[PDB]
Amino acid sequence: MSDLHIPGTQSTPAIQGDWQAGRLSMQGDSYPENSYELFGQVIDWVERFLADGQRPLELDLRLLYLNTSSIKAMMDILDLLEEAHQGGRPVSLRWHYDRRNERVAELAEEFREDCSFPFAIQAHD
Amino acid sequence: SDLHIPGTQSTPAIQGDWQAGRLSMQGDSYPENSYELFGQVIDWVERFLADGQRPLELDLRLLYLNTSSIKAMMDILDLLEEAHQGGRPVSLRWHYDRRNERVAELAEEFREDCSFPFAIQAHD
Amino acid sequence: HIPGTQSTPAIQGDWQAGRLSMQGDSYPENSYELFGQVIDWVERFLADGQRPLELDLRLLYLNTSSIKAMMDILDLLEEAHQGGRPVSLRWHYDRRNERVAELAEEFREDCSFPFAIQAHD
Amino acid sequence: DLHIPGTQSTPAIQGDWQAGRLSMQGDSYPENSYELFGQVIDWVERFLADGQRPLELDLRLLYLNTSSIKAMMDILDLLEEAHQGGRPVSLRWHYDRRNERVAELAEEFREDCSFPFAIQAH
Amino acid sequence: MSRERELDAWIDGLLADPQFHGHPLHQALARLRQQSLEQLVRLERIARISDGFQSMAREQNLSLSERYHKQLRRLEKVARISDRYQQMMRDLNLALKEASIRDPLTGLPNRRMLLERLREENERSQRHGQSYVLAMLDVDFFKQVNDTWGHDSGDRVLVEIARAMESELREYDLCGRWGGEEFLLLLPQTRLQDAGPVLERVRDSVRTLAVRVGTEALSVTASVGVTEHRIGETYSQTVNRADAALLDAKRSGRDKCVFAALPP
Amino acid sequence: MSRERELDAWIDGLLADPQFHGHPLHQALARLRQQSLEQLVRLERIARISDGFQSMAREQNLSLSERYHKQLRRLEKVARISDRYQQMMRDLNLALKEASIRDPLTGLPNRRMLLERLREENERSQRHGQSYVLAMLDVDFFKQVNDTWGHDSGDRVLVEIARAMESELREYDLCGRWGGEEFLLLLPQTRLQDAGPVLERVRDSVRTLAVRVGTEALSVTASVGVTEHRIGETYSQTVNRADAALLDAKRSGRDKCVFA
Ligand SMILES: Nc1nc2c(ncn2[C@@H]2O[C@H](COP(=O)(O)CP(=O)(O)OP(=O)(O)O)[C@@H](O)[C@H]2O)c(=O)[nH]1
Ligand SMILES: [Mg+2]
Repeated sequence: MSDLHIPGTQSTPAIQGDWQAGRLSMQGDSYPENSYELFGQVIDWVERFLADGQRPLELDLRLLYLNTSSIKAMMDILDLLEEAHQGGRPVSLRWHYDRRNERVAELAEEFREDCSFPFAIQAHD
Repeated sequence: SDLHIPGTQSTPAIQGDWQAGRLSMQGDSYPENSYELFGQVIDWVERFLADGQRPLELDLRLLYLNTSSIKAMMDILDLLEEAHQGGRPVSLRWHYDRRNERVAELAEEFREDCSFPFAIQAHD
Repeated sequence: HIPGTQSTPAIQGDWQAGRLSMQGDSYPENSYELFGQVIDWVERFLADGQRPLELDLRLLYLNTSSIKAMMDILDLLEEAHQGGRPVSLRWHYDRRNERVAELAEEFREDCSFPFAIQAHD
Repeated sequence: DLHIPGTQSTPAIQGDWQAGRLSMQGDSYPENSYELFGQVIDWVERFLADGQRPLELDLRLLYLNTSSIKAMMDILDLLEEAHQGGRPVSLRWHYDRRNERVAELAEEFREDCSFPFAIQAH
Repeated sequence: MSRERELDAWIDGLLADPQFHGHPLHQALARLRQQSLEQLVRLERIARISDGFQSMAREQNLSLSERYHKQLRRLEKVARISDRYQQMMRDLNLALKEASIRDPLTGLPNRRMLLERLREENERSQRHGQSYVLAMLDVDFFKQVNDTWGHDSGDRVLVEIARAMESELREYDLCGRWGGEEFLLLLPQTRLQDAGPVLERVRDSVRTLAVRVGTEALSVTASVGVTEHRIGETYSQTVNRADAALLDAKRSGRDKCVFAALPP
Repeated sequence: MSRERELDAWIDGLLADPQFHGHPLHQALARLRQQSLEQLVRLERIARISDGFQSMAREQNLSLSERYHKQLRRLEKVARISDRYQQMMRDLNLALKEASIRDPLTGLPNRRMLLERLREENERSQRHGQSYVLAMLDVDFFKQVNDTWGHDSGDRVLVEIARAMESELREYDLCGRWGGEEFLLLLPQTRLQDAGPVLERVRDSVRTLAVRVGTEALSVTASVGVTEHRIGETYSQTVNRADAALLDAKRSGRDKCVFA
């Protein structure tokens, strides 16, 4: 069990994994030069959380631009969530976006396509 | 049996010259449907490598490449590497403007797994 | 007409055309149940009246039992050919897969009737 | 003593004269099944004919092609021959628990064996 | 198969027939028929086991194939999503560039563009020695256009002037909006002697324009001052000399085009 | 087997007894022996073909395994290369973004962009230790230009002053519109002695402007105050010193440049 706090930069997102809340939050643009160094600890945190009990896990995303391996990492995380959901664990995801950029919402729809857990695409209002 | 794809604003210009034995591509590559664009290129390359043994040369003047385009280029390169490992003479020349610094190291990544002649060339 | 599944081959016995055609993987669970008709169809045709019989095969994998049934059918074709009956077989295969072709030449070693092992792209 | 080292495609086999045990390990896709398993059958025959001391077989076999299954049935036949003649012989078959199907295949090997035939998870 | 059954049946009849019971070969045949049944069972068993092993291996291989296919998909999906992110980024960059370098009303290049290009052509002049010419054009009596027909009419007039000038320019020449009713022509890698004809065609283009505003068809003239870039001089001093030539055009009566040269 | 051996031998000895030849039980014994040999031959062949089939399958599975792991690495390589292309697209994006916070009238960086650079140069004044030169520049008697000629005109003078000052700067120098007729010039990693020439050139370029209004040509001049960043102070303090210098240049007439 651990709290994860990765400070954002201008090229990499801020990430906060709150173990008591059961919440993984991410904010910002994601152009990491070393994608594994950013996201490996995150995927590991999600795995540890899922293995340590059956409390729910909610992802709270305020992500902007994602480069290719960020996209790949987000799908890896979705895969873990889809497996936990198939097995009875309550998991869920909120994807916030500025309403004035509605292409973003279609991008999120693409991430949601193969997810069967609650996956809410939400404008800031 | 040539291949001619005219180069639009968002898709590259591609000429497969059959008896010259040369595949040439120029421009940005942001294709909306990457299959439609590169499937005929991959089929043309496959036809040429199967039809006999004349040598194949890629001559490229490419600019920005989105992700599906990078993938298709690697597919093409895999075809060339396979033909090279079976004795077929194949070669590639990657042309870039010297001003772009980073283009070269992109190309070098493209070439890391390539046993055949892969030339990266600054051209002003 | 036997519809193929993912583990069974698709089989078609054209009475008028005089053709037995077979396609796909053969891992049947109950090999007799599937191949006994085919053998019954084959011998019913051979006894019915001197029309030529052609086998059009593009099988992929054959398990042990399936190999045994294929040799039974080939035995029928051979005894027919020994009595003057015109019988032929052609085995197509993907060229990238040489291994099947020998295997087909293995099936052919005891056949004196037309046995053509044919490639395709 | 019989000792044949295992390959990528053939099993390691140890026929220990003193403890009186034949052991086999690995996959079995032999190119020349005769050349491989003839030595094994001959060793088993010579041991069974030499003098009433017991034979147990300790098999860690994985995949077996068709001629290998034939060779195994030959060997089991010789073991049941010895067993109905009062010779103490037996076998255990070791298999990975997570592979369901190796157990059922081993049982089918056991079905006409009257000597101790123990199939073993690990 | 037909024959093994036919034979076992014939043997059955033989073994049943009372005339054979007691013969030295009867009992032998019974024993051997039994032995053959056992050998047949052994053969079928062999096959069945073998079939079982191949089913196991197959199941494993189909599992691996399914993974492979998933991977393929994953790759195609990752690439697609990424492609779309990059298309959005591309559209954003295009709009921003458009806003920074193109003039909203006329579509022409703007001051920033011009200046930027003027810097890089001065550099080119330096190294390769190829100069450019500069023509600065100012609409005569535009204020009458605006006062008689409104500023929307003058705007249409400026659009038409832009279209006309761009139509008589070579493909690498640059016609920019320089001011409210001023335009800057940059002819790169061009000398005055070669500029003369192009410039005169540009001025014919503007002169013969007739912009319809309702019931009237407006015509205009432009003054223009033109210079050549003198090497060893900043692009701003070039612009200044073109501008002073424009001033002389304007003072000398309009619909005029004055060149500036250099007394040694 | 061994009982089967003994039975086959007994049977063969029976079959060799000519007294049974032709007997139906003799025929059936012979047919069963022959069928036994034939089944053994058939088995040898079946097993050989089947062995070959599963050898093929074994190699096909090993090939699919290799393909699967090469697929994993290919996805990682595609993503790596793509990320680098997108890094170039991002550098472009940030350039344009910063290039759109420009003074709408003159196209120069605005006050905000001036403050942002000022803070960035204050920090580099620490870590590398070379300070910057700051000049505050003001159009003389601009109010007269606006009163005489109009605001439109004044505005144009400012657009052309921006053109002229920008033309005389070196590569890393920065020219911004502080506000009104006031501009700020920033020369990073420079010190006053190197500054003088460039600042003379910038005043020249303002001086020799000849801005048309209709058929007349305007001449304008600029006063300018100059100083140096004294590290650790705030940009603000530095500005203030440049501003006091400029006020001194205006006190001593027009078209002047005092250092502080
Ligand atoms: N319709 C438009 N009018 C403009 C635009 N920009 C400026 N103008 C008007 O241009 C008018 C041009 O005035 P200038 O002194 O040239 C006056 P005039 O045309 O009479 O020029 P000269 O003949 O050259 O003396 C001026 O009143 C501007 O306000 C514009 O974008 N659209
Ligand atoms: Mg005018």
